[PDB]
Amino acid sequence: FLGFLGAAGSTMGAASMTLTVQARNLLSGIQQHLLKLTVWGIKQLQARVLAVERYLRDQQLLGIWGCSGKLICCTNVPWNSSWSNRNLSEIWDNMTWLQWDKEISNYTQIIYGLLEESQNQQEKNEQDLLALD
Amino acid sequence: FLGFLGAAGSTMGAASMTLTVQARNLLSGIQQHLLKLTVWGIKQLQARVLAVERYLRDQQLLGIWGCSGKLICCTNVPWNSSWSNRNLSEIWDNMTWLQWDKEISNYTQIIYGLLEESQNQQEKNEQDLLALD
Amino acid sequence: DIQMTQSPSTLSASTGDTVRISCRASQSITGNWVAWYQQRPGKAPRLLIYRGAALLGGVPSRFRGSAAGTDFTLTIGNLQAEDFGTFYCQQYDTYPGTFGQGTKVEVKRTVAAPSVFIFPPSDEQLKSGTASVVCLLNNFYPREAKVQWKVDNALQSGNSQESVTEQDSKDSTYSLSSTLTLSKADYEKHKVYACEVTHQGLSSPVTKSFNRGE
Amino acid sequence: NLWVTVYYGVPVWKDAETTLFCASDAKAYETEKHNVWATHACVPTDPNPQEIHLENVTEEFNMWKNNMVEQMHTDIISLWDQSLKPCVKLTPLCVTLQCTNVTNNITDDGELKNCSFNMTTELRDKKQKVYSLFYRLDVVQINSNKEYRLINCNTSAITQACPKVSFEPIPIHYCAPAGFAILKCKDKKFNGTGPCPSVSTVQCTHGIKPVVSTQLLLNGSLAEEEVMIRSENITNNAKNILVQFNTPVQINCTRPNNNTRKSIRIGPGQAFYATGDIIGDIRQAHCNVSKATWNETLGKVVKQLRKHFGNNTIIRFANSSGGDLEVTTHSFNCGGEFFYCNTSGLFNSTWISNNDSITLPCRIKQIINMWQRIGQAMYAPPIQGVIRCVSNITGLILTRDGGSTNSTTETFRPGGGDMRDNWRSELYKYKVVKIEPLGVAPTRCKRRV
Amino acid sequence: AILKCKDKKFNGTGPCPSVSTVQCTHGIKPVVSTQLLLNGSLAEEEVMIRSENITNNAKNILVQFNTPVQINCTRPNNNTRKSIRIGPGQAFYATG
Amino acid sequence: QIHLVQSGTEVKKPGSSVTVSCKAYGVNTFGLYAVNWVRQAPGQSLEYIGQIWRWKSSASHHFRGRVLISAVDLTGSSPPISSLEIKNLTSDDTAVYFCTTTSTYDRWSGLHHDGVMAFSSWGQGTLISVSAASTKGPSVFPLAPSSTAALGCLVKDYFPEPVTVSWNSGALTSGVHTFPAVLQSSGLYSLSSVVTVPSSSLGTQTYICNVNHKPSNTKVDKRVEPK
Ligand SMILES: *[C@@H]1O[C@H](CO)[C@@H](O[C@@H]2O[C@H](CO)[C@@H](O[C@@H]3O[C@H](CO[C@H]4O[C@H](CO[C@H]5O[C@H](CO)[C@@H](O)[C@H](O)[C@@H]5O)[C@@H](O)[C@H](O)[C@@H]4O)[C@@H](O)[C@H](O[C@H]4O[C@H](CO)[C@@H](O)[C@H](O)[C@@H]4O[C@H]4O[C@H](CO)[C@@H](O)[C@H](O)[C@@H]4O)[C@@H]3O)[C@H](O)[C@H]2NC(C)=O)[C@H](O)[C@H]1NC(C)=O
Ligand SMILES: *[C@@H]1O[C@H](CO)[C@@H](O[C@@H]2O[C@H](CO)[C@@H](O[C@@H]3O[C@H](CO[C@H]4O[C@H](CO)[C@@H](O)[C@H](O)[C@@H]4O)[C@@H](O)[C@H](O[C@H]4O[C@H](CO)[C@@H](O)[C@H](O)[C@@H]4O)[C@@H]3O)[C@H](O)[C@H]2NC(C)=O)[C@H](O)[C@H]1NC(C)=O
Ligand SMILES: *[C@@H]1O[C@H](CO)[C@@H](O[C@@H]2O[C@H](CO)[C@@H](O[C@@H]3O[C@H](CO[C@H]4O[C@H](CO)[C@@H](O)[C@H](O[C@H]5O[C@H](CO)[C@@H](O)[C@H](O)[C@@H]5O)[C@@H]4O)[C@@H](O)[C@H](O)[C@@H]3O)[C@H](O)[C@H]2NC(C)=O)[C@H](O)[C@H]1NC(C)=O
Ligand SMILES: *[C@@H]1O[C@H](CO)[C@@H](O[C@@H]2O[C@H](CO)[C@@H](O[C@@H]3O[C@H](CO)[C@@H](O)[C@H](O[C@H]4O[C@H](CO)[C@@H](O)[C@H](O)[C@@H]4O)[C@@H]3O)[C@H](O)[C@H]2NC(C)=O)[C@H](O)[C@H]1NC(C)=O
Ligand SMILES: *[C@@H]1O[C@H](CO)[C@@H](O[C@@H]2O[C@H](CO)[C@@H](O[C@@H]3O[C@H](CO[C@H]4O[C@H](CO)[C@@H](O)[C@H](O)[C@@H]4O)[C@@H](O)[C@H](O)[C@@H]3O)[C@H](O)[C@H]2NC(C)=O)[C@H](O)[C@H]1NC(C)=O
Ligand SMILES: *[C@@H]1O[C@H](CO)[C@@H](O[C@@H]2O[C@H](CO)[C@@H](O[C@@H]3O[C@H](CO[C@H]4O[C@H](CO)[C@@H](O)[C@H](O)[C@@H]4O)[C@@H](O)[C@H](O)[C@@H]3O)[C@H](O)[C@H]2NC(C)=O)[C@H](O)[C@H]1NC(C)=O
Ligand SMILES: *[C@@H]1O[C@H](CO)[C@@H](O[C@@H]2O[C@H](CO)[C@@H](O[C@@H]3O[C@H](CO)[C@@H](O)[C@H](O)[C@@H]3O)[C@H](O)[C@H]2NC(C)=O)[C@H](O)[C@H]1NC(C)=O
Ligand SMILES: *[C@@H]1O[C@H](CO)[C@@H](O[C@@H]2O[C@H](CO)[C@@H](O)[C@H](O)[C@H]2NC(C)=O)[C@H](O)[C@H]1NC(C)=O
Ligand SMILES: *[C@@H]1O[C@H](CO)[C@@H](O[C@@H]2O[C@H](CO)[C@@H](O)[C@H](O)[C@H]2NC(C)=O)[C@H](O)[C@H]1NC(C)=O
Ligand SMILES: *[C@@H]1O[C@H](CO)[C@@H](O[C@@H]2O[C@H](CO)[C@@H](O)[C@H](O)[C@H]2NC(C)=O)[C@H](O)[C@H]1NC(C)=O
Ligand SMILES: *[C@@H]1O[C@H](CO)[C@@H](O[C@@H]2O[C@H](CO)[C@@H](O)[C@H](O)[C@H]2NC(C)=O)[C@H](O)[C@H]1NC(C)=O
Ligand SMILES: *[C@@H]1O[C@H](CO)[C@@H](O[C@@H]2O[C@H](CO)[C@@H](O)[C@H](O)[C@H]2NC(C)=O)[C@H](O)[C@H]1NC(C)=O
Ligand SMILES: *[C@@H]1O[C@H](CO)[C@@H](O[C@@H]2O[C@H](CO)[C@@H](O)[C@H](O)[C@H]2NC(C)=O)[C@H](O)[C@H]1NC(C)=O
Ligand SMILES: *[C@@H]1O[C@H](CO)[C@@H](O)[C@H](O)[C@H]1NC(C)=O
Ligand SMILES: *[C@@H]1O[C@H](CO)[C@@H](O)[C@H](O)[C@H]1NC(C)=O
Ligand SMILES: *[C@@H]1O[C@H](CO)[C@@H](O)[C@H](O)[C@H]1NC(C)=O
Ligand SMILES: *[C@@H]1O[C@H](CO)[C@@H](O)[C@H](O)[C@H]1NC(C)=O
Ligand SMILES: *[C@@H]1O[C@H](CO)[C@@H](O)[C@H](O)[C@H]1NC(C)=O
Repeated sequence: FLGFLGAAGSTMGAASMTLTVQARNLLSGIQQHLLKLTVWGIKQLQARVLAVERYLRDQQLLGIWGCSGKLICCTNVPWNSSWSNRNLSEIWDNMTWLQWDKEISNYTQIIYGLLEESQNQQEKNEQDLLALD
Repeated sequence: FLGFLGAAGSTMGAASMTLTVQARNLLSGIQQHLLKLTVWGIKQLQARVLAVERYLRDQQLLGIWGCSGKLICCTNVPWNSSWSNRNLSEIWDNMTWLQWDKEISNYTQIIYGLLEESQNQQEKNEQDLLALD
Repeated sequence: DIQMTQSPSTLSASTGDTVRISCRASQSITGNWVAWYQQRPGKAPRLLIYRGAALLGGVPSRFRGSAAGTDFTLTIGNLQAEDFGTFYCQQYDTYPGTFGQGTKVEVKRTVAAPSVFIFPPSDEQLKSGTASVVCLLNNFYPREAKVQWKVDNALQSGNSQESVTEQDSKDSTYSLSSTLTLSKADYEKHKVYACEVTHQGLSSPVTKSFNRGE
Repeated sequence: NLWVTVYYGVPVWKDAETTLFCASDAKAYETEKHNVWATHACVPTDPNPQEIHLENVTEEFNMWKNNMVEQMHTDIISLWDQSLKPCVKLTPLCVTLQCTNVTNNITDDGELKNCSFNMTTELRDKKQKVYSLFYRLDVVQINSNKEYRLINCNTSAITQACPKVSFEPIPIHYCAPAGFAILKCKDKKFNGTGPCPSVSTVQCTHGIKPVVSTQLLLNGSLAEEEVMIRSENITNNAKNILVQFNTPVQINCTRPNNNTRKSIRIGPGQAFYATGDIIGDIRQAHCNVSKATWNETLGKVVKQLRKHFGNNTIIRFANSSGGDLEVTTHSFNCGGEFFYCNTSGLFNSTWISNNDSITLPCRIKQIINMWQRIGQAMYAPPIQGVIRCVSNITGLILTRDGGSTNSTTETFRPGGGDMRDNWRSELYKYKVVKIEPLGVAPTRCKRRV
Repeated sequence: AILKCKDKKFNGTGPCPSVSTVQCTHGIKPVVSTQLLLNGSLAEEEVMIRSENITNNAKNILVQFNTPVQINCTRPNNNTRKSIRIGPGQAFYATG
Repeated sequence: QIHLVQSGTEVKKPGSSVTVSCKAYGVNTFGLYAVNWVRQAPGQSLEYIGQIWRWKSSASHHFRGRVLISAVDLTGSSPPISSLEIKNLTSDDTAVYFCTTTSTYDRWSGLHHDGVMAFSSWGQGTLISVSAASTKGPSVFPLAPSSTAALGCLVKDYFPEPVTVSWNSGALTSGVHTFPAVLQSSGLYSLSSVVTVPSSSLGTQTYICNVNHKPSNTKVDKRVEPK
């Protein structure tokens, strides 16, 4: 297997044919008569709350989107070539995360804005109007 | 923009072309060495638990339905004209929430019952039988 | 290699002004891998801005940069005395990192006519076997000025050299030295030596001269 | 042509900070001892330390930037506080004392003061004169026969440990909250800084003991092929030097005095277990290290010195210069008693170009206010019997003195007192990351209508 | 959500057209003062007359200030700080 | 704090080699900082020579194989140091050479882009002069006034740079313009230093310039009597 993060030193083609094993990792963790004054489980269950709330902000994204699961999803959102100018060989053959992550931070801003705009505009509205027959 | 609840003094047409900005509002909120006896975060994180559990009863609805997101959704559930007798001009032009909410409390009861009945009857069963080929 | 073409080469401004220096690349730099540097004469450059909009810790807020496609612009509002100097844009998108030609930022001053002086060669210099003629231009603005040497009323080129001070902090004027060098035997043969100066501050070319002997 | 596509679960990670959690073995809870010292409400250890080696990962590291050295430091001393709260307090004990020098043997001749004193008892209306034998380190005199109270009786309150708990450092795996990960530098030689190709990810750590020792390492992890030279700034002289052992060093620290305990009633519900009779003779605590293994240790260490600091110089050893008793001694528990060993003979050597155990005197002290959190001193109730604890030495903590010459000689001296070098020496090569699963790739694929 | 009545004159009761929503409030001080207000919020154009039941006499009257009022409350006595030992760990800082 | 101190100025003849040192004080290690060597030709733009990052030496194609850039980590005796060695000097190599330190611990810094980076720390500078000429004291000649007027000194045929010029042992500082050096066809340096003073004070006060050249250890005092 690849196990956990086994697609690390790879390219997003060979990584993209994987990573549901990596995706199924939010919870893997899961004596009350001695003196009953504990401190550990407060912060431990607190961390369980923080991890679940993190995953539900993630499901807030994976909910309100055009990408309700859809473990990976294609779009109808276009691409300006002024944004990047590489080839599918140049990325899918060898370019995987780093400055790719910096660019998709720029279009985390811009393109997540385009997820909101593409979602609002006519992914639902024209769906209603064509649905209303 | 309209911001938060900017479609308040509107009609459900112009409101209905909005409100994903209103919909993305469940979490917007997000010093341990002084004496380490706190009381605030117990009730604060308690309120985070109550708000998340509220939203997951909401996703219990938005899950088990014919309206898995589908941010807004049309149906196959009919309408008795004995229930209400207005026009799409009379509602979509000027009638937005109040006694509309009282009527859809009556058909919160009746019509949420029809969501359960319409969901059970042949939205899945006939889908299985036509699916079984 | 990336070719960084900087612009303008020289600009004049005053304190409190808002000034903009542009820098174009041969290719388009998407990642915004461009830095800006300030270098006062003699001392080492300072890194002011990296990656376009990023200010380095300690650089004043009035320095801000903008990056779109191939063009890049460094903007200095509320120009301060400490800000005057030379500025360089540097790309680091492709190996190797390349800098621009640079942009000089001079002080504004009212245009100033140059004080012209001519100096014949020292008699002691003649006993060494060489003769040097110097024409002095002092306290003038702006820095664009041309000197030619006229010996026996004939043009002379290829043997004159020039040296220029940096702008005076107090008056915002410049000063220039034109040194004309030639052999000892030729000097005695030439009849007369003249310096004609063409500058904006002078209504017509000012010529100051001397004949051998005084 | 082009559109975009959205991907989930992509290998994108940055660093972050959080609180980890423990993983104790369930075998130690069979010896629960009414909260066996560390483990009270811990997580059972996952028996599968899932370690996935990660190819093509070269991350710059530092063991001096980000850890729960401070956080778990405060967690361990907070456990110390939570132990000190419900157990026996010693508040009416600040009573003047009538003490005499002991007379059994000469190995302590002194230091054992037969201290009689007035006291009350259960019946608030009642009194109780008593005598007990105390080591010189728990008391101090005050200025007929000399009187002696207690050094904390003008500074801080005193509690003794409730005798049900243990004092054992427990092998506890430290696991990460999910959505995060722990990484590992699996090389042979790693001074704590720089990159690392040998990258593996583990959900947890290995089983890690809360060891309390100054100037050395006991029962810690062992180094690879060479003893390492780990520090932060060897150009600085204020930094300590961590030398993890290739080969562990045997030591036999003994309390060779069989003793007795006197439980005296200060109650109701209160009581104090004082020192009974020393059954037998009078000896001192001491430890034994074989001289040849010590010589090979010093030789291998000084070879690493001429690998790391210079190549050709003089390396001469002096002891600790002075200061606190915990600073001057390798200071550490032996089961329930805290040996403060005179490590003066172990720092007497000189290195320029090229069957016996070594026995050093050790001292025991009970009234302790460790980590200098002044306001609460801890008292150790006495233990009967000859105590023999077999520990094995697992590293070094040393100081670089001021040079002040032209590389003539180098005098290196003991140090410590922070315990954060024990934290970092037992907690390097591990790190905490946050995980980002979201990816967006533009291509020419398009959804339908 | 938290709502806000952004009018000028508002005695605390009645409707309000000037409605804004805020996620939070402004920065609010736990002020301990009787009979007045110190460092509180300031009113609009007029000082308001705020109460619940002015027909009742048991109700108090809240008058928020258009204009704040300067005051110079001084403890004009330089004093000494003593510390006597009641311990261990206890002690009492008495008046010097 | 981190600065960076480089070796002293060196004069070298064509075809020779040279190694410039750079002590990095304040730098914790070259595992968390990268070293870039850049030269600036006289009155010119800057040019990348090479770097050393992750203990990997490298050089630009123009300087590729002609230069060797080594560095050594921190020691208890001395801070970490990098060295720039340049073989087979030519006159086109006469330039100032700079040390560069940029933190490399964070991947997202935006200071560095996969080894190609901007330059966060800089050094004083090392003047590397390459010329076939040898050291030579300056011949100083007077620029005499004649006919407010101006006078000066002519410092000629000195190598290498620099020369310092002062007037009346520092007494006269106002109106003093010492022009930068020009390099002659003879591969020698030469400049002039002039003064503007009221002509009315030409016969009253005496004017002397003080030239000092430490490379040749030469110091001349020339009287500028008017003609
Ligand atoms: C670095 O690591 C090394 C390796 O871990 C450390 O070396 C350890 O050092 C410990 C002290 O520092 C020492 O701890 C003592 O262990 C004793 C043995 O306990 C075990 O066995 C007993 C009973 O078995 C005995 O008899 C059988 C049969 O003959 C033999 O086979 C055994 O070997 C034993 O001789 C079990 O009950 C235990 O559960 C263990 O399995 C303990 O006896 C001792 O605890 C005693 O004192 C405690 C404090 O008073 C008390 O709470 C506890 O109940 C014990 O009391 C004994 O005596 C009283 C007398 O009144 C009696 O009432 C009790 O019934 C009981 O007999 C310590 O726990 C470790 O043994 C030693 N080795 C190992 C492998 O861990 C080293 O210290 C460490 N370095 C540092 C700095 O820590
Ligand atoms: C593509 O995307 C990357 C990241 O998405 C963008 O790079 C960002 O560029 C912006 C430009 O403004 C950077 O913003 C500035 O960052 C400076 C560095 O921040 C560090 O230090 C500060 C101060 O200690 C810390 O607070 C911070 O956490 C960092 O450690 C800041 O110093 C700047 O803040 C200063 O000015 C602001 C002005 O509003 C003041 O309010 C502040 O008080 C302060 O004085 C400023 O935040 C940003 O950091 C860059 N991010 C990264 C990761 O590099 C690219 O620009 C973007 N390109 C395009 C085309 O989209
Ligand atoms: C009793 O004291 C209070 C407190 O001063 C007086 O109430 C008024 O308070 C408001 C703010 O609550 C002040 O009005 C405006 O304040 C704006 C906020 O400015 C603060 O924060 C700015 C950003 O950090 C900062 O620049 C600014 O500094 C300004 O005031 C400083 C002194 O407080 C001064 O040192 C600075 O130079 C600068 O002037 C503030 O910290 C601000 O942006 C507006 O310009 C404006 O100041 C009022 O000035 C206060 N006064 C009045 C008369 O309204 C209250 O009135 C006092 N009552 C009496 C009777 O004295
Ligand atoms: C902490 O540990 C790291 C890893 O052990 C260690 O970094 C190592 O430093 C040495 C030297 O500082 C590096 O060795 C280099 O190897 C290359 C490849 O052959 C050589 O070209 C280098 O030679 C240069 O430096 C020599 C030093 O005398 C010069 O003589 C020579 O002219 C060149 O300048 C050099 O030998 C080694 O690669 C690194 N390893 C890593 C992973 O970086 C670091 O020094 C340790 N720090 C402390 C304080 O212990
Ligand atoms: C690790 O410990 C090292 C010391 O053991 C620390 O090195 C010191 O770092 C500081 C700044 O962090 C430097 O201070 C600067 O020094 C430079 C260079 O000037 C030096 O040399 C001149 C000429 O002889 C001398 O006059 C100065 O006093 C300096 O000795 C100055 O330009 C700066 O203004 C500033 O003073 C120390 O010089 C430097 N000392 C040594 C011996 O390296 C190092 O910082 C520590 N690392 C960390 C992370 O703390
Ligand atoms: C750590 O090292 C310490 C120093 O080596 C050890 O101390 C030793 O402890 C033992 C007991 O454990 C003592 O042995 C005693 O020796 C005296 C004298 O015996 C000698 O003379 C008699 C009579 O002629 C003869 O029979 C013996 O063989 C000896 O020649 C005896 O009277 C006692 O009964 C007892 O045997 C050692 O004296 C003492 N010192 C030394 C230098 O050996 C300590 O035990 C070590 N601890 C561990 C855990 O290793
Ligand atoms: C001090 O004690 C520790 C713990 O005993 C020694 O560390 C090493 O521990 C491992 C794991 O327990 C031992 O490996 C195996 O131990 C089992 C059971 O003891 C045994 O059946 C196997 O044959 C194997 O020995 C290992 O022996 C032990 N020693 C070494 C050298 O790796 C530590 O070494 C001790 N130090 C000294 C100086 O005695
Ligand atoms: C780690 O990266 C290296 C490349 O840097 C990968 O090595 C390649 O492996 C494939 C398959 O074996 C070969 O076809 C290539 O020729 C190799 N290239 C090089 C430069 O070695 C390596 O596979 C990566 N590791 C993993 C687990 O994917
Ligand atoms: C608030 O409600 C008023 C009506 O009560 C809206 O006013 C209407 O605005 C539209 C667009 O400007 C006009 O065509 C109508 O003629 C207006 N009607 C009246 C009666 O004034 C107003 O737009 C609402 N505001 C918001 C934000 O919804
Ligand atoms: C520390 O003490 C242990 C015993 O407590 C010693 O171990 C013995 O060593 C001898 C050889 O010297 C062996 O024959 C025995 O079998 C060992 N016994 C046990 C129980 O381990 C050890 O040598 C002592 N080490 C030092 C440095 O004193
Ligand atoms: C370090 O070792 C020396 C030698 O053992 C210690 O004791 C000194 O011994 C000489 C012997 O005459 C005395 O003159 C000194 O006064 C002693 N020093 C002190 C401070 O008393 C020294 O104590 C040792 N240091 C430690 C911490 O043990
Ligand atoms: C190291 O310790 C030895 C003793 O363990 C010291 O050597 C003694 O030195 C004194 C004079 O200083 C002599 O009178 C003794 O005869 C020596 N004894 C032995 C056994 O050699 C030595 O001085 C110590 N060295 C240091 C630096 O402390
Ligand atoms: C301390 O020594 C005493 C005596 O040497 C040991 O206690 C004796 O134990 C035996 C049984 O083993 C009893 O029969 C005796 O009555 C005891 N005598 C005394 C005086 O107590 C004792 O075991 C040693 N202490 C410990 C804790 O082991
Ligand atoms: C990409 O195209 C859109 C539409 O023309 C435009 O608004 C945007 O500015 C372009 N991107 C950039 C970086 O200019
Ligand atoms: C609407 O029609 C259904 C079927 O006739 C009937 O059961 C229901 O009661 C009607 N609604 C009302 C309000 O009567
Ligand atoms: C023991 O006590 C006596 C009486 O005070 C004293 O004279 C003697 O010095 C003491 N011995 C020691 C070692 O303190
Ligand atoms: C260590 O042993 C060697 C012989 O193997 C000896 O030469 C050396 O002096 C010894 N060192 C010490 C400090 O005893
Ligand atoms: C030290 O010198 C010795 C003998 O020349 C040599 O074997 C060794 O490799 C050198 N070590 C270093 C670090 O230079």
